[PDB]
Amino acid sequence: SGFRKMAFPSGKVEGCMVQVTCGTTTLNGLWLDDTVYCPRHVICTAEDMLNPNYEDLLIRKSNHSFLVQAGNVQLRVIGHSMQNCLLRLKVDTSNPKTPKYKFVRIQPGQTFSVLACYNGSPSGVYQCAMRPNHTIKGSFLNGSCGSVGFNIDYDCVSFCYMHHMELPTGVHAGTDLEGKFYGPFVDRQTAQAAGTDTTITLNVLAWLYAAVINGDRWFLNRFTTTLNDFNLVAMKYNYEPLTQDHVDILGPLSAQTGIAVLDMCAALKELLQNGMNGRTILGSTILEDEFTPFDVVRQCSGVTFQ
Amino acid sequence: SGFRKMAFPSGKVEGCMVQVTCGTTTLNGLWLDDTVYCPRHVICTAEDMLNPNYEDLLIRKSNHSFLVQAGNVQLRVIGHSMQNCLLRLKVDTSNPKTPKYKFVRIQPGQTFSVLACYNGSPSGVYQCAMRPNHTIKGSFLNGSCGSVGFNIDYDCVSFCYMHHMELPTGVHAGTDLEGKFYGPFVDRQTAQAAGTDTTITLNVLAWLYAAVINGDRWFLNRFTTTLNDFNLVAMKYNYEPLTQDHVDILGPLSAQTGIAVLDMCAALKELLQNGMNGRTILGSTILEDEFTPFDVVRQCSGVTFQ
Ligand SMILES: *[C@@H](CC(=O)OCC)[C@H](C[C@@H]1CCNC1=O)NC(=O)[C@H](Cc1ccccc1)NC(=O)OCc1ccccc1
Ligand SMILES: *[C@@H](CC(=O)OCC)[C@H](C[C@@H]1CCNC1=O)NC(=O)[C@H](Cc1ccccc1)NC(=O)OCc1ccccc1
Repeated sequence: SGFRKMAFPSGKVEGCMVQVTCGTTTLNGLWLDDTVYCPRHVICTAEDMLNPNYEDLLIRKSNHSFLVQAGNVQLRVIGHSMQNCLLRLKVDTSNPKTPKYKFVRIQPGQTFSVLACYNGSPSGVYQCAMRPNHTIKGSFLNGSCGSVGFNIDYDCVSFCYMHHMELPTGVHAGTDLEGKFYGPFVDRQTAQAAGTDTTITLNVLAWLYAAVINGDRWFLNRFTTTLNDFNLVAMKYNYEPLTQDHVDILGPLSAQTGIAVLDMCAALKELLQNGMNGRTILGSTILEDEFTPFDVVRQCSGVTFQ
Repeated sequence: SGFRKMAFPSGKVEGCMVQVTCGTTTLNGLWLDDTVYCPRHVICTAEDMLNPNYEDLLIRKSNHSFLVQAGNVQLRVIGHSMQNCLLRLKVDTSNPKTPKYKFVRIQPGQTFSVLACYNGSPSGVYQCAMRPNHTIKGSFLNGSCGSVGFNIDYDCVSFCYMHHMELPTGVHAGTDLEGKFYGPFVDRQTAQAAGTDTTITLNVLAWLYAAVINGDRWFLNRFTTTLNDFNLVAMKYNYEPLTQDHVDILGPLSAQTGIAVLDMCAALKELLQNGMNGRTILGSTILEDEFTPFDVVRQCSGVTFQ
């Protein structure tokens, strides 16, 4: 029993973190095989950041412009190239600790583990959802750029995030491991701000199922809803519209609990309209939206506490 | 910016997890140097668990009664001994991945990272507080026993918890790495239940400081309180009495924010009495008590957003 925001074990990622320095700027890099990946803004100074031309800044650098440090060992850079908003630095040594890995672009609403890192040294690990507005509610300070997000499937690490910036609301923006930003953000100084966010309806439903699996049914009701009538309520409460695809995704959880998806939707509608009346669900006084259906199946018992 | 429940990177611990089997019972062990630590209940069957005599059960075992598996490698057991509620199994191989480590008995209110493990294979990591009633609100299923809790200081792992049982309320109980239970619990079947819990006042105060460091002051007020008058309110709301020692511990956070501890106590008193009026603190609608003053200093900027 229990239900916690749970990250993946970080060991396979820790063995990949290095320090990258260009001029007076130091940040984190990701060392896989003989390549080090890092944010291209490592080549910028404070004043470059307003209007940097990365092509022009980079052509002025040699390989020996870059210092890469893995633990106490210096890795010699033997090639470099820009890929979107990242740099790919070729080094003289293949990382002996390279795990089986993939690069994946995660979708909004999906979750991943973040390994916060400073000066090539991992400091902490926590779980994040990719918000509908393409930001994450992370926890990052100066020096954290190049910290990565990932999931682990079997023993394969799926890297999905590299950290680049903080927005005015204190939320975080970054790229996939091909250097493409999540959301409309750019690695320069603009008045850029997070768009309006929405609650991840599919995740809220998954977590209600988690609560039933773990033995709690207080919030259920005798009613059902149509998808469309549910969505009229969702619009009112700034929830994402529910789709048939989301309904299908919830099949396994529905089957394990014996609660039809649209019946669970009716329960959610009532919670939205009436509140929780001083009660909790899985220890929470609010409706949680940062666990996916996958996260629920991963963590909960496969046997419902009936 | 941001503030998350953050675990320590788990890599140094992952390299220590193994599988221990006795008869048909398999659970996790912790392999350090040439010793494997695991819950002594590995030697019990289902029916033993009501009234087990561990001395009598253990004397009936040889070294080859125990199978230890590290990844795909079998470790031969060459000695065994009981220490309180754990077994210490001597093996033929020293763990090459043994980190610098200590065994520590953590105190109530303090936090640690848990590496949930099944069949010797780490599955997830999350942060827990040791509750005043000596339980943790973990997330554990069958097969999770022998999973460990830990903190990391520099590169030294301080192991502080090994998992043994779940109580009727769905919370968790276990031992330190000397095999002594936290709380009055025993590794047998009794009607044992978690005692009444209390909110960790020192942690709530620390987190209010975290909120000010991160830029939010909405909940402060023009008032002060005496320690004793604060404590009359704390009793009413099932909060731990605040002590002068707790006041002293909050010195650094007070200094960084310019808010005297007893002034922060007045703010807390008002929040308890009036509620939060639909507002949030660090994203939370409730008063959070699972971050210590140490956790706040670890994660927050050393510069207050004034
Ligand atoms: C990572 C690099 C860094 O530390 O550079 C020196 C400040 C850093 C992460 C950022 C720092 C505080 N919290 C975070 O998540 N990124 C930046 O500082 C980033 C550089 C950049 C990127 C894209 C566009 C423009 C600039 N700048 C940035 O995030 O600006 C907002 C900010 C900066 C510091 C504190 C709060 C907010
Ligand atoms: C670890 C060992 C195990 O899996 O044994 C087979 C069930 C397990 C952890 C426990 C399982 C569900 N959630 C957990 O945290 N511990 C036990 O099962 C433990 C053995 C024990 C220890 C001390 C005293 C008596 C028995 N028994 C236990 O926790 O009983 C309560 C329980 C068991 C299963 C599900 C829910 C509650």
